[PDB]
This record gives sequence, C-alpha cells and structure tokens, in this order.
Amino acid sequence: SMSYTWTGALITPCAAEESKLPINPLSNSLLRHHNMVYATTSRSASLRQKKVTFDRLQVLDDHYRDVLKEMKAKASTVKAKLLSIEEACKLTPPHSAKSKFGYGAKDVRNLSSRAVNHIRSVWEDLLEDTETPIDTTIMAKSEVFCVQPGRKPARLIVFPDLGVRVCEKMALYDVVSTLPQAVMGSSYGFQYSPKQRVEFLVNTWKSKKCPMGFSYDTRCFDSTVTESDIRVEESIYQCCDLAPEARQAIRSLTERLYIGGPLTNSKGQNCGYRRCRASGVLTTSCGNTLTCYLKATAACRAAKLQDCTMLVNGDDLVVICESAGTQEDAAALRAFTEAMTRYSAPPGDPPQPEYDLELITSCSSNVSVAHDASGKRVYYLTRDPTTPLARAAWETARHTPINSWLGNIIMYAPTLWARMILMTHFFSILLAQEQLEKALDCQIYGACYSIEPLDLPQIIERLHGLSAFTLHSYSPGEINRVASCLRKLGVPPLRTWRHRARSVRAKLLSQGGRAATCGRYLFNWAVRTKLKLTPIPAASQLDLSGWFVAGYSGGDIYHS
Ligand SMILES: O=c1ncn(Cc2c(F)cc(F)cc2F)c2ccc(Oc3cccc(-c4nc5ncccc5o4)c3C(F)(F)F)cc12
Ligand SMILES: [Mg+2]
Ligand SMILES: [Mg+2]
Repeated sequence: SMSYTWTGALITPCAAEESKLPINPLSNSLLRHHNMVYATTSRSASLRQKKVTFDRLQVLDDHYRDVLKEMKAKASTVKAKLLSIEEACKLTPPHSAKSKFGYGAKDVRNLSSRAVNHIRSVWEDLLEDTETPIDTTIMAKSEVFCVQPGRKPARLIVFPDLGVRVCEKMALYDVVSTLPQAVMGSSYGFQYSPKQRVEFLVNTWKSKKCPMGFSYDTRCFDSTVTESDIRVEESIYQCCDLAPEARQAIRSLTERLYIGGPLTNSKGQNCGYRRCRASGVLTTSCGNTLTCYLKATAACRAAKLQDCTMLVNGDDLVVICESAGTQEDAAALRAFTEAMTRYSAPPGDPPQPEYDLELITSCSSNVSVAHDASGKRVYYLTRDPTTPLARAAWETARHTPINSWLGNIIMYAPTLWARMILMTHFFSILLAQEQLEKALDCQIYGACYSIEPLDLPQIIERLHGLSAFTLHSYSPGEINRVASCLRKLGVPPLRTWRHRARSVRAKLLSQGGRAATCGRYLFNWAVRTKLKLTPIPAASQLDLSGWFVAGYSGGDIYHS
C-alpha cells in the first residue's frame, strides 16, 4: 500500500519559525560562518513528503519466518507490568505538547484531576473500541544542520494526543523497556553507554578470524515499515505475560494508531493518511529496532554472510561478520541489500564493506583510538562535529528546551572536539552569566533528563573513566576530520581555544568546590603542569543505569 496519501492541505506551523542563525555576540565566539547554519521549517515539508511517499513492496520468505519464530520464542519469557496512571504521568515531560482537551504537560505531572480524568477516559475507550482510527498531528520538525556542497528538507513528526500518549505508556512502557533486550540480547544497541558500545564493537570485531563489517542505511526507514511489519511487531509484544487490560490496549493501539491513521495539520485540517510507522509514538524505537533486527538477521542467512553479529539502534544498523574474501564479501553484501529490499527495507546509500573498524559509521558515530596518561591505547566513541557544533551555536543564540550541547559533552566527553570546543565554550558562558548552578535538560537516547552542569566531572568519570580527562595523541584520521570541520565552520584556531580554556579553568579553580573540580579535570589539557587526577568521590556512587536501558525517540519520555 502507499506509505502516505495526501488530501492537499499543507503541513502547517503553529507559530513563526526561525530558519537563520541570529548574529549573537556569544555564538560568534564559537563559529564565524553563521550563514552556514540553518534550521528546518515547514517551508520544506512538501519536499520531504514527496520522498517519504511511495508504495511499499514486501516479500517474506522462510528465513524471515524462521527468525521471527526465534524472536517470539525469546519474548515468551517476558512478563511486562501495567503502569498506573501516576507512574505514567510522572513519565511525561514538562515541555511535552499540551492536550486538545483542556490540559497540558504540567497538569499531567501534577496529576490534575481534569487531566487524569480525561486520561482514564482514553484508556476506557482503548478497552472498548478496537477499530476507530485515532487522530494524529503532523508537523515539520525544526532541527539545526550545516549546509552542504544543498540543504536538508524538514523531517515529519506524527504524534497522538497527550491523552493517548499517557496511555501508550500505561500499557507499553514496561514492554518497550525490557522486551527488545530479551529478544536481541547483546545486539540491542540502547543497553550500552558509549563506552560499553565501543567495547562491544571492538570485542565483536576482534572475535573474527578476518573481520568485515558494514553499516546499512535504509532509505526513510519509517515509511518502509508496512502494516504487516507492525502487526508482526505486535505479535511479539503479544508473547509477553500481560494483564488483560494491557493486552487489549496493545491490540487496540496497534489497529487504531500504530499500523496507520488519519493526519491533521496544526490548523486542524485533514492532510491525509498514514500506512506506516509514526515517528511520535511510544513504540517507534522498540518497533524499528525489532523490525530492523528481524529483517537484517533474516537477510544475512539469505545472503550467505558468515557468522554475523549485529548492533541495532532503531532504524540504525551495523553488522560485523567473517570475511570470505574481498570479492565474495562484495557479492554477499549486494546479496544482503536485495534480501532487505524484498523485506521492504531498500538502502538509501548502497552499503560498502569495511575492513577497518574506524571507518564504519553507525549512529552517526565511529570508533577511534587515542592514548591516556600512561601512553596506553584507549578506544572511544566519536563522530563528525559538524552538526553537534552547528546546533551548539544555535543553542547559544536561542533559549532552547533541550540542550544538544550538554548531551553531546556527556556522550562524547573523551573526544578532542567536545573537550576543546564545547566544554570550553559553554563553561566560559555559564561561568559568565553565573549559571553554573542552574540545571538543564538534554536527551540521551531520546529520553529526557535534567542535568546539573557542575556534575559533569562525576558523570564523565563514571561513564568513561578518568582517561576521558587525559586522552591525547588522537588518531590522524580523527585529527584530520576535526580540523576540516573546525575550518569549514570558521571555528577559532587551537591556540585561541587553549587560551580561552586556560582562562576559564583559572576562573573555575578560584570558585572552589564542584567548580574547582570542573576546572581541575575538564580543562587539565590546557595547562603545561598537568595535575594528578584521582577518582572523584561523588562519581563512586552514581546510578547512571536508567540512562542506558532502551530507546525513546518520539516516545515523549522524561526520566526525573
Ligand atoms: O592528538 C592530539 N593530542 C593532544 N592535543 C592536546 C589537546 C587534548 F589532548 C585535548 C583537548 F581537549 C584539547 C587539546 F588541545 C591535541 C591538540 C590538537 C590536535 O589536532 C590539531 C592539530 C593542529 C591543528 C588543529 C586545528 N586545525 C584547525 N582549523 C581551524 C580551527 C581550529 C583548528 O585546529 C587540530 C584539531 F582541529 F584540534 F584537531 C591533536 C591533539
Ligand atoms: Mg545498561
Ligand atoms: Mg533513514
């Protein structure tokens, strides 16, 4: 069937939308080529629509069937619980989109009876109506990027009302947080912290006689997802021991929301129909990871690829296997892609086989190596700084709900670019406005957390280890990439950053306390007379477990 059907009404904005980067006195310290930075607007929706709209083609075979059964067998072991309305309400973010029934995020978290009552209403309805298609809203997502030798058309977000959203949680939150793990095991990409991820890639890599890996990029994965896939996906959820209420809710949500439904623009007009995965629902992450793993695993048997391990993060997939020879690999890879095409997961960019782990890119990230205080090789997760930086610049000029910079510093703490640019820049600014104390929000795996800037040392040490503060002698490849990017966006030279860092470091050490701890560890790279960095007390006792459990992009999740 057609992934989408349009009535003609436009994808409309609910407020004015900024697209250019504001010439701000602060952002300018970061990068000078500000016209290279942009934000997507509904003004490009049409372009994105033409791409995400097409007729899916799917042919399932015995391999596909075999893997599904293997997957169902494992899910059979799961027993998912039903969340109460309070638990579900506590999971709602404060910024989350208000309901069209007289209540907003804040009311939900406060358990305001007007809200909680309508919520119960939607739930009762999910227990009685097993057919009626639930309304969704379509919007153009506003994200920051850096131009390219053109521009990226906005991405479309389809999401149900806050009411239906607190319910999805009530019936599927426990499921999407545990099932993927039970089914895919070591392959479930969201259970890892960046370091546990690198360790997993490296370990998997070194376990092959002659390794070979490749990343597979599906063309607009979300729309490749068919009704069949969605039902199959639910068939798995159904293997869980579930309270009657939840089993019904899942059955209904599957037929009324997940498999497809009507579309409405911000102006309340009928835009069309969706017969594929909605980005803004709770099951997107889990659903896509399971679906991708299913097809990919089944595809490897089809393409005769030998002993292949996989790491899946939603629509993002990377695969490592035993090389059978240069030409044979290129053969099987193509054989793979076709299998996936039949499964309705054609590639955006044809996949190319890699024989060096540093060249494989998954989750926009690659694995690279540097050295610690003692000169020991250290492996860490990195990526291209372009978008991170561009967004960092934008988040400097405008007040913004989520701070991609904070999250990026956390996830990429050991990288050269995060430590030299981001850490310096933001502390330099925070320190100024005396904001070092204020807590900020950011997202890790789509989930939303509230982080205190002054706890970055503990956090970083816990998730990465002390070496995150002393890595040096990065790879020439990471060095080249970083440089090119920094040069492209007009970022100040290394020296300007070393100076700026030496400065903020001093201003931090004087403040004493956590501030001193920040200056001491975070900026140890700037001073000639390095200090001895010892394990930070607070780090010793931190529960960063909930941080790396599952994915929740578009899931409307907030962990307090
Ligand atoms: O391997 C290293 N080992 C240690 N240090 C020191 C160091 C560090 F251990 C951590 C940190 F947090 C900052 C920092 F200093 C390096 C510092 C810079 C570098 O790479 C270079 C070298 C020369 C120029 C540029 C360079 N080209 C540029 N072009 C435009 C703007 C800025 C630029 O900087 C770069 C860089 F873009 F950083 F990758 C490599 C290393
Ligand atoms: Mg974990
Ligand atoms: Mg895609």
